[PDB]
Amino acid sequence: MASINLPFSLSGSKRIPTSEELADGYQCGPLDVELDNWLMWWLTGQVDGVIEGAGLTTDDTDLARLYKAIQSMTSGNLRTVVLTAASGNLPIPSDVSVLNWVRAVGGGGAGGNSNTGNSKASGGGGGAGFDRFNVAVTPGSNVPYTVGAAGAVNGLGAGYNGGAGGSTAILGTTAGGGAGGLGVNNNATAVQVNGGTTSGTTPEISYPGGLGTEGIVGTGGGSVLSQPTQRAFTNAGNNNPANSWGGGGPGGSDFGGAWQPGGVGKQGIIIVQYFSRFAP
Amino acid sequence: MASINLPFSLSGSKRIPTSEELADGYQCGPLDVELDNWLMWWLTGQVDGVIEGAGLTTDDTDLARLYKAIQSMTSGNLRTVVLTAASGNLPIPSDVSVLNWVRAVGGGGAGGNSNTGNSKASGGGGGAGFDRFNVAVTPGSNVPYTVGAAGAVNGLGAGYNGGAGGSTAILGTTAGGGAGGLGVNNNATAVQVNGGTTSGTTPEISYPGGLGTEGIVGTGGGSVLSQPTQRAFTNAGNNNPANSWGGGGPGGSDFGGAWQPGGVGKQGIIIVQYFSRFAP
Amino acid sequence: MASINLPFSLSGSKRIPTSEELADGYQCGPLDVELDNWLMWWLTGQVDGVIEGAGLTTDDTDLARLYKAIQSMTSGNLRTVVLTAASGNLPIPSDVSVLNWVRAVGGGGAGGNSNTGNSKASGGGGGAGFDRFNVAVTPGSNVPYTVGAAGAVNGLGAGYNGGAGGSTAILGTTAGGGAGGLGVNNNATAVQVNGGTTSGTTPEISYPGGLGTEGIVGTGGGSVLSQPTQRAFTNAGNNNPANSWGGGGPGGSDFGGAWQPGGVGKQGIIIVQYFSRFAP
Repeated sequence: MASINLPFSLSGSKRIPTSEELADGYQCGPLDVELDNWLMWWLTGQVDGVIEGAGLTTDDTDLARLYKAIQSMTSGNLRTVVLTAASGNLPIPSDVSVLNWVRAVGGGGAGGNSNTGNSKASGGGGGAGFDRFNVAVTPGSNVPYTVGAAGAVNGLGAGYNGGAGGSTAILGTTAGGGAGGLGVNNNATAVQVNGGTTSGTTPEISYPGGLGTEGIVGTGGGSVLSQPTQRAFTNAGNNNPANSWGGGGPGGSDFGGAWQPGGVGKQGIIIVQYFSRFAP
Repeated sequence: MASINLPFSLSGSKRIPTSEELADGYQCGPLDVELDNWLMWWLTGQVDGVIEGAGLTTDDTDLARLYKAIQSMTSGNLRTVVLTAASGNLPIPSDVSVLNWVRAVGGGGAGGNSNTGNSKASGGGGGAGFDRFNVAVTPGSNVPYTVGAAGAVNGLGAGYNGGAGGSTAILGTTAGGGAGGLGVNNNATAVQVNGGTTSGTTPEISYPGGLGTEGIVGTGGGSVLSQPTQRAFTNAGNNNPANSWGGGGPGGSDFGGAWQPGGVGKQGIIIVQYFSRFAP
Repeated sequence: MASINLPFSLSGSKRIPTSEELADGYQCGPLDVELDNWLMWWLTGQVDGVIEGAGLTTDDTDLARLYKAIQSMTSGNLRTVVLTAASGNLPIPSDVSVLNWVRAVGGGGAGGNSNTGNSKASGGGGGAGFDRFNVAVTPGSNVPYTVGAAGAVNGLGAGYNGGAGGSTAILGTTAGGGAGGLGVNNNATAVQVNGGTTSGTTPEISYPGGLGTEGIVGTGGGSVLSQPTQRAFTNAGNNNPANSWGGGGPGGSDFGGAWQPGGVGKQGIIIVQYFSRFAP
């Protein structure tokens, strides 16, 4: 039989080793069951606690138990979580006390709208990202996370600035989403659109999102996961979106009497990691 | 007196303890070494199993063994293996049961070719990439790994498409490589080609490769580790290559009769991390 | 009475059991104090060392100590130290022998200066980076870390080479810094400037810094942390800097007879993680 459930004494009139029991091991008097009972129960109960603390069973014959289940504790049980819903409640398992390598990225911003003239429109900036380590969390439920929504594009026509991306926040740290691009009419160069920032509790490392350009190059800023995206000279509004999460669309271009609606900025995501024995 | 080799019983007439001896302590009657032999053999076997799990010699007087080799089990014994050969196998040591943070990058293609005209060529695409955390791996010999090839250059002459990029695959997940840039004649600008693509089993986090340009800006799309690289305005064919793994070619410009084949993208790599007491 | 001064014997006439005593269990002879002292002392002292080396206090009846305080050794006590001082020493705690994922990035270089003319100045290179995992050090003091100084803009006048940023180096590995931009006069544009490179003890992974353009594109230097930054087309010389550490100035700009000095090169930083009960 594998399972043993082995705290030995289990409330058997136990007794801590007194000062004389610590200056030297035992005494010339009789060896009482009371003290040896604790001297066995404490050791075996902590052994059992380590074994079963990683969702394992204490086998009497294995004698290894995944190297005291430490391999399951350290190497295994690493259950990463990626968050994509607009807003929800992140569950905390019972035994989890620390979240490690929490990464967040603000949503990027869509680019500007360009008409059939001569000058080009601007691309939206990229959202910001940060990493925090050794994040203390309480058992139960985590603070409801919020993510940065994808950069909305106003397809009502050319010359209308793109919508800015949403700002994500979790564990008391807010990642400002990238600002949307600026749409201008002919013979007009838009302004260099600033990207997102990090606000709130200072992260260990912060990545300010790439900021959008005027429109001569028209590249959308990236993020931790996203890279700059370049414009595409097309006459059918192919409007290739941001490459990855947090990036900003390249925006509209201007060539051959065609109007580009503008690039699309991808939303932001939340990454949290923790070692638990339960269902992630 | 460092090495002790201390499992106590080692076939010394062991026995499973009774249910009552787990409910209550030792019976007050005559002692039974048949029981205490197993009771102490189990504990010492667990402890020296922890000691050997990190490849440390069990000691009697040290009483720490670097926190029972746990300090060398979590912080130490961290092995990083960089796979670069296009064909090979990953030797998984015996004491490895789960592989975590399997960083993989695909190789990016090279840029196109432009003749002695006015219009430039498309920059090479970038290879995709992904990260998988806590991958289940059985001890022994792993399924052979495949890393992508570098960005081939069709150095035959101008006006020809660049070489395609090589894809990488490992553990049932494939990170496709970025297609090479298109070759162009004079008085015509290239059309951008998409970058790397994620395929196979769904990774926990994927980094799509930065795609190329039509040619006017002519940046070489980056990757997980590589950032975009612009072209070079030199008539000597300097055409500097991508910065790092997964990058693409900046492409060949077209000014003053320049025969620029463009840059050459390097190949992707696979980075894994596991915990072992053997050599990396 | 939480803490106990827990290791049981403490000079209580300990004698190691013989090899014959290790081959079998308890012998038919009478109970000897010198065996039952050591054979409990080693187990209980190993457990006490594990508990007290994790920064947790021994308890009598807790029976868990937060699962042997291993969570304080796997996830807890995960200490992150980022260095942003210009120069100085990096202290190593008394129990720290290995640092996890030592991350460094080279300093960035600002771009060149542009006068009032059709041509634009060239940008500055970006610092290089490298990650070293499972680096071995000694408890005590470490080599004085040398971060790269931020690349200051060269405001000496029109067409002057930009200021270069320092290179970073720590623990036998030196990452090249981002060279400054090249300053040229109107009706003329310089050539690309190379970025930093990884030198010293070749790490597991190296991030070569993003190099600037000839000047037509004028993108900022890139790095693993800092994204390339574009130039500002403004009449007041807004000189947008690099977003994060290691980036480079996008170089001097000009349109319609403007004088823009160009962006400023950001500095390099050092990131390390180690495990220790001592707060950083």
